[PDB]
Amino acid sequence: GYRKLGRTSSQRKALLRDLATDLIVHERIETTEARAKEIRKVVEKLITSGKKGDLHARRQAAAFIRHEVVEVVQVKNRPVYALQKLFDDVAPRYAERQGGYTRILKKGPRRGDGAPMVIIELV
Amino acid sequence: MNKLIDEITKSQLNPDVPSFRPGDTVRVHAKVVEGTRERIQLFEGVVIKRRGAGISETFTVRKISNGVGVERTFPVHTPRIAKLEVIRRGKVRRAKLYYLRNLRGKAARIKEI
Amino acid sequence: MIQQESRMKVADNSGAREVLTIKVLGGSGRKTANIGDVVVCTVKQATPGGVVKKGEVVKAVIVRTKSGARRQDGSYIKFDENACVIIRDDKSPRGTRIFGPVARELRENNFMKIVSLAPEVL
Amino acid sequence: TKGILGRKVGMTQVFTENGELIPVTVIEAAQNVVLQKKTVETDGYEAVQIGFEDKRAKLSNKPEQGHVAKADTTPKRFIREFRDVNLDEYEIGAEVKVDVFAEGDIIDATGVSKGKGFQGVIKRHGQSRGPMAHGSRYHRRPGSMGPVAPNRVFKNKLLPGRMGGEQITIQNLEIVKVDVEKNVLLVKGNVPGAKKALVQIKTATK
Amino acid sequence: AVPFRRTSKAKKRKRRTHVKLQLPGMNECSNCGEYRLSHHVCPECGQYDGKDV
RNA sequence: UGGCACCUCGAUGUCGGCUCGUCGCAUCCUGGGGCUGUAGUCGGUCCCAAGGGUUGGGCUGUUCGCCCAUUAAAGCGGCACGCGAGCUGGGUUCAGAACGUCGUGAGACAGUUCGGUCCCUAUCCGUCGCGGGCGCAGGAAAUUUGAGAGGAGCUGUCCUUAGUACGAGAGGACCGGGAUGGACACACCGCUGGUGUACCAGUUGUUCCGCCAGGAGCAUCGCUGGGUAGCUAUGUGUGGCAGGGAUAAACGCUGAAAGCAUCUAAGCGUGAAGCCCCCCUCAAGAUGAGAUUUCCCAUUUCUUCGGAAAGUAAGAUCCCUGAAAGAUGAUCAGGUAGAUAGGUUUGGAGUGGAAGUGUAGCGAUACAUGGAGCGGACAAAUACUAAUCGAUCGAGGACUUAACC
Ligand SMILES: [Mg+2]
Ligand SMILES: [Mg+2]
Ligand SMILES: [Mg+2]
Ligand SMILES: [Mg+2]
Ligand SMILES: [Mg+2]
Ligand SMILES: [Mg+2]
Ligand SMILES: [Mg+2]
Ligand SMILES: [Mg+2]
Ligand SMILES: [Mg+2]
Ligand SMILES: [Mg+2]
Ligand SMILES: [Mg+2]
Ligand SMILES: [Mg+2]
Ligand SMILES: [Mg+2]
Ligand SMILES: [Mg+2]
Ligand SMILES: [Mg+2]
Ligand SMILES: [Mg+2]
Ligand SMILES: [Mg+2]
Ligand SMILES: [Mg+2]
Ligand SMILES: [Mg+2]
Ligand SMILES: [Mg+2]
Ligand SMILES: [Mg+2]
Ligand SMILES: [Mg+2]
Ligand SMILES: [Mg+2]
Ligand SMILES: [Mg+2]
Ligand SMILES: [Mg+2]
Ligand SMILES: [Mg+2]
Ligand SMILES: [Mg+2]
Ligand SMILES: [Mg+2]
Ligand SMILES: [Mg+2]
Ligand SMILES: [Zn+2]
Repeated sequence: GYRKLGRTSSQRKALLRDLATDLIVHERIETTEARAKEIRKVVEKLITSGKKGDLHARRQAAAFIRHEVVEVVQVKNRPVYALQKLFDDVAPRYAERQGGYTRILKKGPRRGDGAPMVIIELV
Repeated sequence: MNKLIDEITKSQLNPDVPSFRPGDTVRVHAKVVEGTRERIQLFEGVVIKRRGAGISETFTVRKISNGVGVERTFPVHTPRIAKLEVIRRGKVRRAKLYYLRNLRGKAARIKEI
Repeated sequence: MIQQESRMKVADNSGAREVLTIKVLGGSGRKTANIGDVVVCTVKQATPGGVVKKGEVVKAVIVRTKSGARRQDGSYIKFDENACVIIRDDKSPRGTRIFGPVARELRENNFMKIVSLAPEVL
Repeated sequence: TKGILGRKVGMTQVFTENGELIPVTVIEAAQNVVLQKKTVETDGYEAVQIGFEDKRAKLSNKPEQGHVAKADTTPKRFIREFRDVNLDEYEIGAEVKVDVFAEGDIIDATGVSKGKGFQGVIKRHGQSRGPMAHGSRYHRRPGSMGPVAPNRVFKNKLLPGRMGGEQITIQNLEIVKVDVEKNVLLVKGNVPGAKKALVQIKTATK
Repeated sequence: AVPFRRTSKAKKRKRRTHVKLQLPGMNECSNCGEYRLSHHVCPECGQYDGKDV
């Protein structure tokens, strides 16, 4: 099945959407072990939408990605959003690799509460 | 879902059944046993539901007889059905038609395609 | 599934029009009766001028239920109401005619007179 | 008296000649090999030892593959013994097929039940609840532990604990169809255990 | 729901037989040759599987 | 029902019901018999027998009792009139108020009536489950014997024998055979159903994604109609089958004491749902520590001797991926000698006809592309991502006698 992360079905839905957007924007983040074993599935299912390139696939992924600016370019300074980067930058990278677009590296316990922290990175 | 069960229970699938959806009228020629005789009894009604997969699939037919509604459930691949007819095809928006149980004449009517 | 304190309408010509269940015959701890089972019951509503009067203790048989029976061939039958026919000491009805459809299982319980009078034996 | 070992595959249904519909359980029983024979002059009792599934040589260990090497076979995964069996048959190293049975045979099914964890009294032992209203505060509790005189509670006072995972024998099960080519046995009804569980099929003792 | 008798020193020491904590599963690093946890990134040389991370 | 006043007033909670039972036999049903003013079907009375079983409601706080309807039967008692650190609080036995009666009065009754705070985080033993240690004269991996213990044990109706035996009739069998149920128990999810908060669809209000279109947040999961895996009963499969040995009450054979008689003294034969077996489960810590098959072998330093430590062999673990397992340990499937988990590609149940575009209509809307799109947990392939690298534990087998040595 799937694991509940100490929060109700509404907090859990929001938590997975913030963490999946951060991995797209930053490509390398600090989380806990259980919290990273879960976004390992919602992110790779999101690259697969980016590898389609459809309008149907883009509209389906737009219901999950948060609306935030990755960075601003002067093409005319126009911002670039996370959905644009997923479909134009991140997805074309893995046009040949079938699966496993992420990897997890263990770091060690956290001082405050002893939680096990890991690196999840987008390669 | 299992590939071994699929192959074992394949010689018993019925190739004579037609294609029908929940929402159209059918007539079932069912073999009925008396004390010593074998006859065929006709059941005509609308298809209410259809569930299952493979040899375990069933369907339900509803009619109103003598002012009382009756529902009859059959396996799809049973050998006790002599033959099955599709009389008319109706337009519905559901896969399960349970709303027809609390609903009487001229309001339980089904449209046609 | 009929137990004590369950009401079910009468489906023949006798004076009774609604009946409440008193006891399910068959065993010491039995608590549920279905199609083809005889129950002890009382008359709660009767039509005027009928043979059977209100407040009378009578026996009766179950002819159709909202949760019907399953046949050996893997098929099921269900009705839209719970119905009832008042019977005598033997298996003969106290009325003259039966109303509505009737399950086939009564033919296996030696209720041959009720089967003959039914408009439809489903 | 015969006997094989198999794996619980799943549940389905078949139609008999009368048109009747029955539930069956699918059991796959390939790769059965006789390993050892036990006699009175060496053990004091008579039995036959059977191995069910072969496994990779990595999973096996040195003591195990020296025991199956006497029968000239690959190391096996499940090994069980059958008693009340005629030792005149069952030569060492032979293959046990599903053809030892036939349609209509009455068998016994031995297996290990599905696992339920820490369970309470009214699920584990099928006890009754207290009232859920009328001011009560007694819903799913064990009951009185006993009288006052002994100054103690007797043995066999049923209480919560680990529920499942125990060996069960179901008696007088019929065989509907035997498929030698697929090494499949069809048994009418239920057998204990989850999917992929080992099932011990033996002829009826009564 | 209230202790009938106070607990002696021997009985209080017997119970704490199992309140110890185990030794960490540490390992010698291949690159920098010092202690680290198995299946973990080395905190000193910042390497795992022979590649810097 | 009482008599006494021996423990308890530095507190031994008092009726009825609920949950959970266990014991006695002076036996309610079922089992086996003797006598009968026992024709048959029914009965009365006594003897053996405690294995299982022993109902749902109306009135009352009620135990009790009467009544309704069933049942094979609706047993009598003990366990602080079993059971409130397990439950309730209707009655009793607190403060308010009223009626009848008694008293000048304040008040009272062992009369009635309406309302009235039931506290506690389990230390020791006891009970139900799960682990660690050492032992079992070497170290290991599997398969097992069963000393001992627990579970189960109930019973109705119909057909045939047979309208036979019996009886003037009315009526109506014993013994035997077959079928099918009630209650209870175990297992399981193919079927009928339930649930199914990371599955599909319809819809209301308001805010947001700059706007249209398409979507997202909040409103019990906003509400409504379905539903996968898993878990489940009211659903399905099966069970108490058929028997053996010794007996109880009882009935007999031979047979003397006591020329006859006698079931008894010696010796024999029948004979119960009961005892011991048969059936299911646990079980070698059964310190009495058992048995079979297979694997590793006889290293090196020290001791004055009993002996010690330090690298290992077979084997296992630390650590990591997990579920068919699980509170945590444990069990089980795996760690590149790789399909263990995620991803990917094909499917499946389920839902029901996606977005975009086009056509018809003034418009809501309808139709086509198209069983479309979506699709947690289900199936098969694939090494793409993570199970990398490493470390630790673990033998060299005492003495005596006996068949051969
Ligand atoms: Mg919400
Ligand atoms: Mg379908
Ligand atoms: Mg409550
Ligand atoms: Mg006294
Ligand atoms: Mg005195
Ligand atoms: Mg005191
Ligand atoms: Mg006191
Ligand atoms: Mg006290
Ligand atoms: Mg008192
Ligand atoms: Mg007695
Ligand atoms: Mg008598
Ligand atoms: Mg008491
Ligand atoms: Mg108490
Ligand atoms: Mg007062
Ligand atoms: Mg006065
Ligand atoms: Mg009140
Ligand atoms: Mg407590
Ligand atoms: Mg089901
Ligand atoms: Mg809009
Ligand atoms: Mg929304
Ligand atoms: Mg908001
Ligand atoms: Mg809902
Ligand atoms: Mg719903
Ligand atoms: Mg028996
Ligand atoms: Mg005998
Ligand atoms: Mg041993
Ligand atoms: Mg799985
Ligand atoms: Mg391992
Ligand atoms: Mg995989
Ligand atoms: Zn390092």
